[PDB]
Amino acid sequence: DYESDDDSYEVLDLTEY
Amino acid sequence: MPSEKTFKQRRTFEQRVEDVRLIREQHPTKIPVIIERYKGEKQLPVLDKTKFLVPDHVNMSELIKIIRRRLQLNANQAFFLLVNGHSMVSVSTPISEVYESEKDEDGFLYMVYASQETFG
Repeated sequence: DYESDDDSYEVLDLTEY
Repeated sequence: MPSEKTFKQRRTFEQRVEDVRLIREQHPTKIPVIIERYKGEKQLPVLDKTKFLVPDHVNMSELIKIIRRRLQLNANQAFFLLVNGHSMVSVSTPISEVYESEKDEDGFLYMVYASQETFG
């Protein structure tokens, strides 16, 4: 997880297909 | 940002332009979007998502579904995403087309969110 913060982030917090 | 106070306490306008520059460089397949609760009626909870990076091929209806679930809003609880301040809750469109339609001055898209589109 990461969600909303900084730089290399996965902000939608999911792996797309 | 989700554990801290309201989004401006984390990042300002020009620093969001730096976010657009960094994200367009590293992952251009994802779309830069900002999200904020409606200031006129703070009825929905302080689950402050602040922004999201949406894959080009996600539908606006699918974005609504993940964001409604991340805000913990059950089917009986009223919810709306207001793109550039106006509702698109019923629309099936891919997020890139919604983006190029409503993209603001420095390459980001805005979504205000609310329990109702206006109140005061």
